[PDB]
Amino acid sequence: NYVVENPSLDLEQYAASYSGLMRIERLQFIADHCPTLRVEALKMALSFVQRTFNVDMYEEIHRKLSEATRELQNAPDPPALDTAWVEATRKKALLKLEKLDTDLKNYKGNSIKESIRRGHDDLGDHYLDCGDLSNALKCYSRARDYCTSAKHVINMCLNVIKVSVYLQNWSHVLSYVSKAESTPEITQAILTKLKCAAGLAELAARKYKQAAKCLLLASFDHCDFPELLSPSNVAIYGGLCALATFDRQELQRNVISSSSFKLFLELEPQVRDIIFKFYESKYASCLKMLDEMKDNLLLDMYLAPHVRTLYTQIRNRALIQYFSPYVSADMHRMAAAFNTTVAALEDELTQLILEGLISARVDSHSKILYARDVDQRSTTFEKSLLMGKEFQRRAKAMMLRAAVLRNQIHVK
Amino acid sequence: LVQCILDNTIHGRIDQVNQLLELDHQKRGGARYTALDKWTNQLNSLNQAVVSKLA
Amino acid sequence: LFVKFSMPSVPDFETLFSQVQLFISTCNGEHIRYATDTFAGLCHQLTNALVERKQPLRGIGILKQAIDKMQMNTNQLTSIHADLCQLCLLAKCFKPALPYLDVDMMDICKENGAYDAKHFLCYYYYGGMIYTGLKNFERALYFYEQAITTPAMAVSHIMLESYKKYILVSLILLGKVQQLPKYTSQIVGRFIKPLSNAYHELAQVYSTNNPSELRNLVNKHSETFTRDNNMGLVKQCLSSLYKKNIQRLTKTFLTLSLQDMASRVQLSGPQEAEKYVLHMIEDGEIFASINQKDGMVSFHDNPEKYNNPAMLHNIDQEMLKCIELDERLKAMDQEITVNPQFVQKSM
Amino acid sequence: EHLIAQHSAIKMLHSRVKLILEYVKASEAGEVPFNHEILREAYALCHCLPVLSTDKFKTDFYDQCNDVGLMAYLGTITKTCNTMNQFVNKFNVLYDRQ
Repeated sequence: NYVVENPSLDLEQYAASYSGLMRIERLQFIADHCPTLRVEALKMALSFVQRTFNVDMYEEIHRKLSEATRELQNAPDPPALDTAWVEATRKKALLKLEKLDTDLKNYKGNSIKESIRRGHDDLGDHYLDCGDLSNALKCYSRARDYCTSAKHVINMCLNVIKVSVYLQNWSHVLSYVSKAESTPEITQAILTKLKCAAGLAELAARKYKQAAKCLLLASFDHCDFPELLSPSNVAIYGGLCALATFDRQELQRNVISSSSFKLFLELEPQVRDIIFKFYESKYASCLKMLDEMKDNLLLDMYLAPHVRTLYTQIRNRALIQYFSPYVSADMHRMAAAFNTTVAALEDELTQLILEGLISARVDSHSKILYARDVDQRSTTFEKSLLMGKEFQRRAKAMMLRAAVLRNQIHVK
Repeated sequence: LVQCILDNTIHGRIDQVNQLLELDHQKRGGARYTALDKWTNQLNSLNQAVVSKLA
Repeated sequence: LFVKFSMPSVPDFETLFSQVQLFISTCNGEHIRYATDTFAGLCHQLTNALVERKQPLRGIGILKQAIDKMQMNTNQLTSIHADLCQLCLLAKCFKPALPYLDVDMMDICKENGAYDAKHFLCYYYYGGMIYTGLKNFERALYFYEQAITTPAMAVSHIMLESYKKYILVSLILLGKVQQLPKYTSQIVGRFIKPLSNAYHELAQVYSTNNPSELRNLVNKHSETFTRDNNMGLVKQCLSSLYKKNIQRLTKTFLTLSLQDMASRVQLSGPQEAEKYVLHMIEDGEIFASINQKDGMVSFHDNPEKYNNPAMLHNIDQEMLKCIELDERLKAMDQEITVNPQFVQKSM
Repeated sequence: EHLIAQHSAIKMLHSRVKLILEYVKASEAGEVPFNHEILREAYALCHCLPVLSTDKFKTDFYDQCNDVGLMAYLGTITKTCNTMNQFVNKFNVLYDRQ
């Protein structure tokens, strides 16, 4: 699976780039999946978790930090939660929350749709601050009723998208992205935020071809988008998905035409080199860097399971693209076109031929990969004869069926 | 040569073992037998499915 | 004579058999086709006596004459065929059957209403076993498939064993269980899949493509497949898996060494791989060559360019077959046009 | 009318051949002993009667024959499956319901 042992993560930048519950979940993911660095990740997590009235997840994080500190007290041979925080946090949280509940119930008795919608959004934000997922949803799911303006609908969609990411109800995200896009007549770049929401939601839904297409349409003018995904990861997410799905012509057109992914490639020069090396047929340098970035994003919140399939697809596509211009390519040179061994490439090539889309034959005598260019006519005639034989067999079958049905032959 | 082939500008292939650039001749006049075979297989599977469903 | 066979007063069978032979030799059954029920029962009792005394060699010839006399055309299937194939299977004499089994016979005689579908079910099961014994896996699978698709309101052992043999032949020939058709059958399909789990389990491991794991499963379920009257089919399934792996290597390799071929297919040594390739080339399954000097085996494509008169002659033979099939279809369409209900609806 | 067209073309060719043969037979007995150009050219022209071929021409002829035969087989399959469809449509009517 994942949970590997990799050094060199920059905790300060990754924590500061995100903000909110999005930051909290990522810090929890980093700590749980990266040992030998979990303590500082947990120490930084609990330092930020106590801010903005966390109740249930604080107990889980504090318990994990207490276990982590206890582990450090036995290897080179547990912090107090300061329960006064509970007394302080609960009394403060309740008082303002009831006062906010106080004010909104006045507006329910005053009957103003926008005021009711705005108050419930504040209640939803407060519940999210208080650490109440479903409670925030119901406030948002009853503020959706009292909408009056298109911007109010846009704000309603954004709030539901934000919550459903935490709830992992990505179906609700995609539905509200479609509602927020298709309805209002397809400087304020609002569609860019919606496209970013769809791209990450699709990627979390094990979708790659649409996620890359949506991510490539995201303009860099959005800049600060920390509640869902940092721009640095967006560029990484877009580049990996484009590499696995977009072909060479598809890659070149979309990257250049977007003119925002060029900026995204500037933030992440590593993935930019990958596509350029992918284009110029230097898959040896392309894949060695790929493993270097692998360990880094192997501890990414919504990438770790998906990227393993993405990287496997990248290796398959690179091999297909490499051998495509060659009718007879030496397997030694193809093996030398990566750090892989001769035997390992032969097994990988054999697997690719079994799956398909390489159309090649392996001459293991001299270890030379000869491309298969079978004439269309021979295969056409063979499969036409097979089709005729199958048609004759099915004709005999239906002939027998008609005979037995006309003669009323059946077991009583 | 690799870049030109990957750009579909060269209708040919490369033999790196012998340092050779084998270009397809395109004199076969094909690409019609492929369509005929696709039509044959698709419509014969169609007929088989129709017969199976109707019987 | 039928009355005699229906009574337990059957005398010296030697004189009785001679009288039957004399009757068949001098037979003028211009009207035996009316009393088909009596003759069908006579064959069944004769076959049952042959099985009881375990002398099914002579019954093949007599039953061959019986089918010829009563049937109208060569495309008619009767109940005597089921007993005829049973005698061939018990006597292990498949020579006479193949001439009479290679004829595809779509006219089931009702035997004046006495034709039970058990005879239809038994004929296809026994016929499939005869084809299985003669290594005709394609026709055996076809016969088993036809037996499976018989509509039946009840579950029978003969049907169950026909389904089990269908899986075994499908694994040998196609390497996988062929999906049952959609013109289908009745609760036969519903119950048997819950019934033959082990044969489906064998297919599942066969799909995993691991002879070592497949052999381990065979040993685990050795007694389960022993209720088959045949264990060789499982060994034939293993050999087919070995052959299928070799065939898959041809589609992926142009030249492969014996040592690497043995390692991939998990063989004991290069000599076994050379023998396996040599046997498959003899059977006409592989187009390859072996280089003993370098220990390499060079695979090749199909050398058939379809530019020879042989392919044209085969196409013309298929032309004749399809034309005859279409003529039979038109004759059936005319016969259906003759019926009263269609004319009543049209008028 | 198809075969009759080729039949008439072959009749025209045979008439030309019989005229040439009659001229040769007459020259054998009378006429001009040697018509020069005519006779030499007719000799060279029979030299083209066995147009004669090589492996490539026979291969291409068999290739075209096999292609048209496969197309004919496909057409026969289409006609047969249409007949089967009509038969199945009637068979779903006479006895079967639904």
